[PDB]
Amino acid sequence: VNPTVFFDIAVDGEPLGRVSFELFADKVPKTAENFRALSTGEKGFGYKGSCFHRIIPGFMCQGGDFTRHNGTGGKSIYGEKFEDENFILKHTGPGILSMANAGPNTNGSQFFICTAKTEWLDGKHVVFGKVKEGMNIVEAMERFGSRNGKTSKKITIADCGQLE
Repeated sequence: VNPTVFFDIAVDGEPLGRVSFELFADKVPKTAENFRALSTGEKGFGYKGSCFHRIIPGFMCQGGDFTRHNGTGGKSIYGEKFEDENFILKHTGPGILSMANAGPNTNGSQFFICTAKTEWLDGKHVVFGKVKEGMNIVEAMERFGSRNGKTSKKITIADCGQLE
């Protein structure tokens, strides 16, 4: 019953592969719904064509800034920002999907995919999904990051949507 969404990832425009995520609507429905809708584009804006602007190997891949492409933009389907829904779920390891933010109750559209356990983020970032399929594609993306997060090739969501 939890929704599944996919990203088709490209590297300098070349198709890399597909990542699919289970969104934990059963535990964080509001946060899951934002990501789901941004992935289908059904509100007239969303993730299709956007980039992963900050990738730090051994840490995470961050994306979702579909307005400014650099970590300074993005918006939710509820308004520019929405609240931290809950912190039930923890950053337990690679594959965890969690909201980026700039303070309490500042969720927009930016998110990160963990490539390591990031327990120090527990209670600060809302975990709302996990990679279901294509963690290998996330690992391939990760290799284009760097210590300071700048990517050496352009990592984009060439297509995205809902499966099932």
